[PDB]
Amino acid sequence: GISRDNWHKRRKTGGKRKPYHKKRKYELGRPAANTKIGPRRIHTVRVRGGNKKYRALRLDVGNFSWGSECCTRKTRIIDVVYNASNNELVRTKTLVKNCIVLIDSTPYRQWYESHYALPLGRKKGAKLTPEEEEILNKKRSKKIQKKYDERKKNAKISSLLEEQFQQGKLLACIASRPGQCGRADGYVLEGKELEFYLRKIKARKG
Amino acid sequence: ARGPKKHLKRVAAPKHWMLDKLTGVFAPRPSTGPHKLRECLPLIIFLRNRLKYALTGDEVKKICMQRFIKIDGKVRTDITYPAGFMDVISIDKTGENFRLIYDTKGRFAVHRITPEEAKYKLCKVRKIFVGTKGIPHLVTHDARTIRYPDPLIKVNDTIQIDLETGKITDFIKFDTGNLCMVTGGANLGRIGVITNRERHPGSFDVVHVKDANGNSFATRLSNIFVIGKGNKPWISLPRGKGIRLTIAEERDKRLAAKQSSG
Amino acid sequence: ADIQTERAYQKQPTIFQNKKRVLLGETGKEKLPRYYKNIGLGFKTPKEAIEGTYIDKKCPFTGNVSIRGRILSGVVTKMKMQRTIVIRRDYLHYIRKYNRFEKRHKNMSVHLSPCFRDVQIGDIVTVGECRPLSKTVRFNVLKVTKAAGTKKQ
RNA sequence: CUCUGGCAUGUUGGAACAAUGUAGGUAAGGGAAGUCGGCAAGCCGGAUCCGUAACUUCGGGAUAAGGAUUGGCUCUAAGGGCUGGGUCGGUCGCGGCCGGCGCCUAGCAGCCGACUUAGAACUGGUGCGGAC
RNA sequence: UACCUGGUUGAUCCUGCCAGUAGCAUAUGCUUGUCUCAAAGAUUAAGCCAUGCAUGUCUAAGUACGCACGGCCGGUACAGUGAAACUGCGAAUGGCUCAUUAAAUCAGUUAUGGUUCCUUUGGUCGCUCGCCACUUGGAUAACUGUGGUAAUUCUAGAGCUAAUACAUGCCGACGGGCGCUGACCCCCUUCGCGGGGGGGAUGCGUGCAUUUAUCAGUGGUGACUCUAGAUAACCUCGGGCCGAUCGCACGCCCCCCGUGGCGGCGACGACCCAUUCGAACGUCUGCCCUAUCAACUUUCGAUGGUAGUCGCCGUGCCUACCAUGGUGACCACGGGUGACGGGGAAUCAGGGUUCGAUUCCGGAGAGGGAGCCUGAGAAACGGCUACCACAUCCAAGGAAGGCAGCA
RNA sequence: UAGCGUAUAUUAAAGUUGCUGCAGUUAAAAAGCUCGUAGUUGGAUCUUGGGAGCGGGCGUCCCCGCCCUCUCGGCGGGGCCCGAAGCGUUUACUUUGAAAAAAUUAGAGUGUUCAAAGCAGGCCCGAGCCGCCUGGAUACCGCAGCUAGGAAUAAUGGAAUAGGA
RNA sequence: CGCCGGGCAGCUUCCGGGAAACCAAAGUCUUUGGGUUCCGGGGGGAGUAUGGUUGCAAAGCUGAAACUUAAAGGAAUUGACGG
RNA sequence: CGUCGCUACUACCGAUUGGAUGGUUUAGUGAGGCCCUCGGAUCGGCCCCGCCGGGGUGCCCUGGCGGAGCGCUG
Ligand SMILES: [Mg+2]
Ligand SMILES: [Mg+2]
Ligand SMILES: [Mg+2]
Ligand SMILES: [Mg+2]
Ligand SMILES: [Mg+2]
Ligand SMILES: [Mg+2]
Ligand SMILES: [Mg+2]
Ligand SMILES: [Mg+2]
Ligand SMILES: [Mg+2]
Ligand SMILES: [Mg+2]
Ligand SMILES: [Mg+2]
Ligand SMILES: [Mg+2]
Ligand SMILES: [Mg+2]
Ligand SMILES: [Mg+2]
Ligand SMILES: [Mg+2]
Ligand SMILES: [Mg+2]
Ligand SMILES: [Mg+2]
Ligand SMILES: [Mg+2]
Ligand SMILES: [Mg+2]
Ligand SMILES: [Mg+2]
Ligand SMILES: [Mg+2]
Repeated sequence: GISRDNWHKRRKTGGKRKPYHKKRKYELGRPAANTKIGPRRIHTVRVRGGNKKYRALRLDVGNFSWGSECCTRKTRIIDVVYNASNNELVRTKTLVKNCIVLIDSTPYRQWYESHYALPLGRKKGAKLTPEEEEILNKKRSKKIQKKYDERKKNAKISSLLEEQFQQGKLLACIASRPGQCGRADGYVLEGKELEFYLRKIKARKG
Repeated sequence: ARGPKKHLKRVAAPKHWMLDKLTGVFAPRPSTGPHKLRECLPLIIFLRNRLKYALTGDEVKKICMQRFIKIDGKVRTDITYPAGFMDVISIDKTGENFRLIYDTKGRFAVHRITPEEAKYKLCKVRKIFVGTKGIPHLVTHDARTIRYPDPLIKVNDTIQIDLETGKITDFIKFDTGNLCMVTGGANLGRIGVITNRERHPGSFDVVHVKDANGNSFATRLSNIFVIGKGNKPWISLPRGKGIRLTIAEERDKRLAAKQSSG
Repeated sequence: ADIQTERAYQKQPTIFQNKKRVLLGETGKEKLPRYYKNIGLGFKTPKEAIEGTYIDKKCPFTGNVSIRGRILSGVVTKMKMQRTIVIRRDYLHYIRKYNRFEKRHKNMSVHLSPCFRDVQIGDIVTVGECRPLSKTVRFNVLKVTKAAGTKKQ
């Protein structure tokens, strides 16, 4: 099949190398996983040594990490917006190791409300009446209020992050290897990395 | 090849096995075990070519199936079990135990040991680390691993493992002034006191060691096996006390023994 | 110019760029920590890699490569490639029949990190073996020695 | 093919749609077996990217030979021209005279305008130099 | 044993080759009484093969309701030996040959902190709080019975029957603890406030392994982005582990009692770690003849960079975008080889010159290519699939091939 | 001499391929001449001389000791002591050590009945010997790589507009 | 009339060499190594065939093989012969 | 010594778009395998839900016959 060998290549001098044996199994190559965005389908492939590799053919949920907040939640993938390797993979909507994507901010805002007790992603309020009043007030005692106001002074979110929170979609970078681990784990873009990537999307379109 | 080799040619066999070319094409390919096949001694050649208890491969298998040999206190039914270095081969039917120690000429010897001295074994720690739950682990040259070692033991040190318990009785640190035995290379089977250890970063260290006769010889660090404290060994020694004699003196030693016997 | 001249983003994977910079810490572009490691073997990490801003995953000091194996030496021949140079090693091969030597040379491709900024053609370079960085590169520059230079008129 | 301008089909019309002609096409399978002779017809053909032999008077041969591509639609990239770059009432002809009063100098800011080339995605019953 | 001798001339000194001389290594001729070893279809044809064999295997310890025998000792699950068959393991070693192969293989050296590893050995396996458990489900074998085909180790329909096969799934340890969330309450500096601390009702994860992100710095290297901790989570329905397994003797507790709970020796089986056997790709140096091969590689990766894909992993291994690089008279590239490489063999002053198909190590191949299934390990050929070349039987509808294994 | 002849490949002979070690006026042969990059090869010169008992005998023979620095000396304050760090170049060279499979080669032992071989084997038994003593060495293994000594020969450097110690 | 150095040479010599003719180089060579180029390997075929390259051509440079042969040659010696 | 004349042998040139055998390749067709996306010839489970038996007391324990949901599903 596909070959991972080195002896099919021209040598350093540019000369042509004559192979001394036929294709061996251990230097094989398998077709690209080509992960998509959709309902979870995973194919198990038996690999060298009798172990298993997971082909993430189609993925919908992904375990991402805020990083600066130590908040890691299982969100859903909206759609890939960029890929530094090849722009064709973006419009084909293919998930690879280092493609940046848009993810839902619903679990991230939920942790923000239940921990910091400050509004995030809210425009005017009075829109989640069965719960949001309870989580903002909580009628808690003096010690609990004095615990929440300790973290309120440093519960500050950079402008780029909160703006995407109002958008409902956060720019994240994948870190796992779909087709190898069968997952689409990653982290959330922020800081100079987010500012640089944002200029990349702006130059690409708009 | 397409897979692992399970045959061993007679000439390709290790030299210290003392196998001869004429008896057979093959050799007792040692099974996988605690010791490398290049440095082991399979049990078949122990009971046939050394102790003369059995004549061929079938007879030596008969004792194993009668369950009389207890390598390290455990019954081994493998005809080609790799014994290795400093292992108590105990046959309690004859009440005779052997410690498999190299002799002067770098070959495994028939070193009879007393039953009380046969209840323990020295081992060289090959690496130490910490596993799950912060539990320290230690492995030996005999491939046996123990949990909860004494923190004072570092790598390339010696421990006194106890049979039937698998615990530590005592340990010997590796430093200058300790009695060791070379377990590989040209000086294999020699005993001396550590004099110096030259550290070469990125490469193998070299240890200079001086025997009781004053002859000083070097070797690699991995070939160093400390077997005592100061000058007193912790185990019984084979005949010759681990000295090396140049060809001049064992010649006249043989002549003197022939003269005395004649 | 800067260190961002690619479609990806250059950063050191160990170093976390974002440290939750809030009012308690003056947000005046605080210096991000720089990951560096001593490599052993008596080689000193240069101040260029200590106080630099470049990103190079193949750097012996500020990258994910471990120097192990043979330490060789050579003379710089070509510097016309990105972050790699070609060195020439000259030796004598002995011909037993004639009891005489012959000059033979080998061109070796090594990876030159930008921490060695003032390398020039003809200078001595000591290199260290590592994992295969590219098709023909298996060595990293570890030290640079000038050849009767340091002065230019 | 059309506009301005011109014309009434070239010294007759009508009805039919036989043979034989004259002019023009198509033809299964074969492929010059036809014939003095490939006569006649047919094949090829534009442009882009490759690739081109013998021989040679070294200029040529040469569009040698041979091969791939070509539509529509949606974009992307490159290829230019114009002006303006001031640190300030220290004053008065919200603007004009000199100057203590300044560092674009890796060049920007705005406006304007041709065709041409290259790359990519999508797309059609594989059709695209669609006729000429 | 560091050796010469005849031949050009009428004769002589030379140059110079021819011839002689000795060894070994193939053939061949003549001859051959004994005895000990001992090569042996390599050379041309890695050409073609009839036939026969060369890989199968069970202990007390996975599954016996074959009468195919048999103790029955006779009122009982199975005495025992056990053919057949399922399951497991092996069949990837060996053996043969030297066609291919010229920095390729291979030899020494070194690295894998860049990987996988059946099995052996040693760790680990109540660490996890979560009306079958005194044992759960549906089949398939062999077996009886209907046959079809000219034929093959071809086999269908029908009916049972098993498991360490194939699945499911508890109890138990298990009392709780930890870290979050904290209903509230209490001791409080007490005062008209804060308060310095406790217990905690209610919900959330608790272990190992995997995939990310973050914090600090128990052990170890020469050097970790090492190991080990800490937090937030994920944990893939062709989906990880947390024993629904089998023999050997049989003994202990009897208060609750009198029918249950305990127990030793193993054997098999396991996610993970280490060890062993290794394997794979790398580092440095090293190869015959040829210039009537001087410039090659780069459109189809050539040389590097960035980011990915795949792989067991490191790398243009492949892809996208970039830079124009890389190797050569210190012989690149190309061609030839009647080249497998080496350990070695012959000749023997010294130096060298030839030979190494051949029993040891490494490599490659199984008529030529190619692609795969299973398995830890194969691009396997005494495994499969397709084409090419030969070639077997046919009732012409089909089927079956691989002796460079021993004869 | 139970072996000998022949053919052919190869080795010595062949100092007739010549590095050791050949030739080039006339035998075969130095380019018609010069320049010239690769290649090869390159003048002299930098520590010598003097010392202390051990000493090839101050026994004026000379084993020969030769009459680098700084850090805890691991036997925050003992002289009874000797380890952590670098070389006041880089190499080549030479010596030592480590690691270098076996077989084969040389070579130790061994009456195989001698030998080629092989790795065995020898001693007593008065018969209870209700078994003792051994061997299965060693050398060599190029070149490349590793380690520690020496610094003669050879190459390469330092301070010259002083951006010198 | 001398001396020095660089030249073209000459005479002589048992320096030494060489097969000798002869050579102060053709010496310092089995007592064999100052540095470094080119180049020969019995005689013919043959400086031919073929390939490449140069040239307007004539030709130049590079350059084999099959086959054939026991000598071909060098220097000296004696004789014989000479228009 | 050379031409010419005769006989053998060995290479060379040579029309023949000479022929044959290997090797590497541009272009075109292309078996088979592998992967991916569909595909669903069939084989089962639940929903049973037409009946009857019913049971702690038509409020069924369910043991069966059996329409079948003509759905959810492997
Ligand atoms: Mg008309
Ligand atoms: Mg008209
Ligand atoms: Mg037609
Ligand atoms: Mg037609
Ligand atoms: Mg005709
Ligand atoms: Mg006709
Ligand atoms: Mg015509
Ligand atoms: Mg033409
Ligand atoms: Mg198009
Ligand atoms: Mg061959
Ligand atoms: Mg061989
Ligand atoms: Mg094979
Ligand atoms: Mg298996
Ligand atoms: Mg095959
Ligand atoms: Mg010879
Ligand atoms: Mg000669
Ligand atoms: Mg001449
Ligand atoms: Mg020159
Ligand atoms: Mg000199
Ligand atoms: Mg010279
Ligand atoms: Mg000649």
